[PDB]
Formats: sequence, C-alpha cells, structure tokens
Amino acid sequence: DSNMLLNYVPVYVMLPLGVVNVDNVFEDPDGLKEQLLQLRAAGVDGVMVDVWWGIIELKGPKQYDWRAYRSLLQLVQECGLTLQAIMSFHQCGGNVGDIVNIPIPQWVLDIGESNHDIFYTNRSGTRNKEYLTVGVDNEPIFHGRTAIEIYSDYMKSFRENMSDFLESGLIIDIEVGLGPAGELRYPSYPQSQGWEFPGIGEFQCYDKYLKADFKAAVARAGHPEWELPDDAGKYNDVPESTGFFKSNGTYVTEKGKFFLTWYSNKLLNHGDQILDEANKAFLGCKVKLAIKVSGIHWWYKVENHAAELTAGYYNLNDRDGYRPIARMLSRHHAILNFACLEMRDSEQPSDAKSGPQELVQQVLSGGWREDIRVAGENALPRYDATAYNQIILNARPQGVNNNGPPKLSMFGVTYLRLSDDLLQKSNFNIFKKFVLKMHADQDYCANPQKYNHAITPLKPSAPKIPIEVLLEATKPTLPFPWLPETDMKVDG
Ligand SMILES: OC[C@H]1O[C@H](O[C@H]2[C@H](O)[C@@H](O)[C@H](O)O[C@@H]2CO)[C@H](O)[C@@H](O)[C@@H]1O
Ligand SMILES: OC[C@H]1O[C@H](O)[C@H](O)[C@@H](O)[C@@H]1O
Repeated sequence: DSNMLLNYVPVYVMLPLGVVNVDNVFEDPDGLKEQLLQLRAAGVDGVMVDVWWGIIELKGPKQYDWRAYRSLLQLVQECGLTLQAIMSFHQCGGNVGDIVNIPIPQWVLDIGESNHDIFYTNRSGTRNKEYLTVGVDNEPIFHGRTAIEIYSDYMKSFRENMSDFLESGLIIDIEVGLGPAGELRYPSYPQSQGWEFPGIGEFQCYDKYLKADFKAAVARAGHPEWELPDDAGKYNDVPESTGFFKSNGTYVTEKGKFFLTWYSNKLLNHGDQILDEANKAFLGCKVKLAIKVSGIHWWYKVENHAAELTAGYYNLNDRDGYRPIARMLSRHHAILNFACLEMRDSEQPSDAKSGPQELVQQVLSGGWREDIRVAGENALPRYDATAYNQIILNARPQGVNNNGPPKLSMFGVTYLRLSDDLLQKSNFNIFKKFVLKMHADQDYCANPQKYNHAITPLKPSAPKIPIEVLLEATKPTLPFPWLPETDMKVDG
C-alpha cells in the first residue's frame, strides 16, 4: 500500500452550475449536502466550483457579496471535501453544457454599451459579451480601473473574506479564470454565433484595442500595411476552403506567421499578467494557483491546426504552442489544467481530423518537460468505463510504480460534472471504481501530505521571463512515451 499511495492521483468533482444562483442565493443546500456526502463516501477528494464574478460583484464596483459562497464553502467543509475555487471572470450560458445564464456584472455590460470594444470581436464585427478582451487588460476604462485591476481586487477580496477557509486548508487551489469558460483562450468557437464542431473557428482580435495593438506591432516590424487576417473564412469552414489555412496558405507567409505569433503572445502575456495579481492576492496562503487550457483537438491532425490557431494556441507540427504556456506558468508555480483527458481519437468523426490523445500527450509532456504540475478535466460528460480508463491512462501514462512514486503522473483530475445521472446506481458504481483506480487501489487518503501533495504557503512569483525565452519553448520535443492502455482499468 505504501508505494501504491505514492501513485495516488486525487479526484475532484465539479459542482452543478448555478449552485449559487444569479441572485447570489445558495438555492438548495440540503439537496447539495446529500450529493456531497455521497461523494465523500465514494472517496472523492474534493470539488470544484465557479465563483462567478457576475454574481459576486453585481451591485457595482467593489461591491462584493460573499455570503452565499461562504455558506457553500461551509457546507463543503462540513462534508469533508476540499475545494478548487475558480475565479470565474466569464459568462455562463453560451458554451457547451451551460444550463444556466450568468453574465458578467451588469455595470460592466453598461460600459460595454458605450464602448463595444471591451468585448472580443470577430471580423464581421460581432461582439461576444462572455469575457473582456485582453485588449482592455490595462485600459483604465472601468470607472477608473483596468480589467486586470478588477480581477486583482476580486481575488484579494476573495482571499480576505474567505481567510478562515483558506487558513483551515479547505481550498487546495485557485483556478484563475483567463477567458471564455474560464480558459486561457479566445472565444473562437462560439455556439452563440452559430459555430458547430468541427468548424475551424474564427480569429477574435478585431476589437479596436487589439487591432491598434496589431497595427502598431506590424509597423514596428517594418510592415505597417499589414492587416489582420481577411482570408481565414468563417466559423464552420474547413481549413482547405480558406486562403489562410490552405496548403502554402497565408498562415505560413511572413505576414501570417507574424500575426499568429502576435495573436498567441497576447494570451501568454494575458495569463502571465493576471497570474502576477493572483500570486499577490494569495501570497502566503496554503493554496496552489492553476489555469485552464482548452483542448482544441479538431484539426490537430492536419498541418494547419486551424482550430488551435484561431483559439490562440499557435501550435503546429514544427512549433510547440503549449510548452510556452507551461514555461510561463513555472514562474508562478502554477498548475496547467488541461481538458480532453477522457477522449480517444476513434470517438471523433474522421472529417474532424481530431487528435485528442496526441494533444493530451503533447500538453502533459510539455508541462512535465518544463517541470510544472499538470492536472486536467474530461471535456464532455462521460459515465462509461472507456472514458474513465482513458482518464486513468493519462493520469499515469506509464502506469503504477510498485517501487515508489511514478515517474509521470498528473497532479489531479477534476470530473465534469456532479449531476443526478452520476449518482445513479450503475454510473456511480463505475465512478467509484474510477476513483479507486485513480487512487492506485488505495482507500481515500484525507491527508495529501501522505501522497506528496503537501500544501505550503504560496510563494511570490519568480522573476519575469522574457517573451524570447518563453518562445524558446516552441522548440518541438518528443512526448514522453504513453502506454496503449492503463494498468489500472476500472474493471479487469
Ligand atoms: O464549471 C467549470 C466550467 O465548466 C464549463 O466549461 C468547461 C467545458 O464545459 C469543458 O468542455 C472544458 O474542457 O473545460 C471548461 C472549463 O472547466 C463552463 O462552460 C464554464 O463556464 C465553467 O467555468
Ligand atoms: O463546444 C466545444 C466542444 O465541441 C465538441 O464537443 C468537442 O468534442 C469538445 O472537445 C469541445 O470542447
């Protein structure tokens, strides 16, 4: 058991969307309690929850109401579960699975009415109101504050008002929301605008701030006449139908490469700058910082990787678009939370040129190569053994080490999502086996220190890493070898 415990990978479960409604009311504590108690008995280590900005700071600037969430955290603590708190600076409602509508603060939306450019904008000019464009990160246009200061003040307020829960070790990590669905990405595949899998998506850098940023950048590059992509097609196009993504297309020209570098760099800096504020806000707290990276697996199997590119991940067969993110996270001692841990290529339609298995291997490998912790989540609801086995495989790519800790292991997996369906007899029985196998056949272990997941005070961010150094991580590397199947299947 001893050596097996060092192979233990913690399992968390996402709480239902809207547990705290838009009116900032913890609607059904009794119902939730019964569910959490079932998770506790099942061996689950903790749960994850969105701490919605649009709910908390709804009244106005710096008018936070943490009461309902304090009641939620209190219940979670009573149920013997830890918590992964997401600083959700995005809207719930327009992405897959969003069954509740929670917009960002109305007072922010009011400003957006006078300044439509605070929203990510596509070439056609459609404004996406689910998140504030990186373009206004440092624009003091929100009643004197910049978007990043809003995020900073929010996290500081969270840290002080939840000081008791933090001190007791209830919160294991702060998932810093960095864009749509809390992920560090552009809203390139908006269901709200008609996008449907596996559309290549669209670049979202047309708001006046980003556009001006781009124009200034190209001018300094000696090409002031360069314009943003105008041949990348539309949301539901396929790569070959566009002049930008077709073979020998614009994406490989000097202009295209410059744009893609600029576009993706905006995300790297966005995450770096906001994480700077997160390290400040939670300095000294016994919690770890983490960010979420979306798994854009469609088109991964074609040389243009169109969907990843429009999403802001400049990843190609000869350019690693994720390792730079991992390197950026290292200075913050932050965790890279990646999705698609449950997917297998065979489950995707052939016309999508989907490579979730390879993508996961690349991202996790890059994280470990950069010596950072990598965690993850299943992208879509799954209750089957096939899904759990794939997650367990990714959790320990080279299996269990009976002689000690595994060389490779994810830092944790958060399951989407707690629901009535999950708790049904058969589904829950399979889930319990999933938890057991993730735990390397060991019983639930209340003290993380036992499996080398000790919680220590968050330290200050290490020195800033120059963009040039961050981009050195674009150098392609071989992924770590993966077993074809886990050695710890939920069944046989
Ligand atoms: O509650 C967490 C977030 O869940 C959804 O976003 C998921 C998305 O469903 C999944 O496919 C992807 O892999 O991860 C994201 C983030 O966990 C909601 O759409 C978000 O609003 C929530 O914050
Ligand atoms: O809506 C976005 C989702 O579209 C599809 O379901 C993809 O399979 C999934 O990976 C992605 O997150």
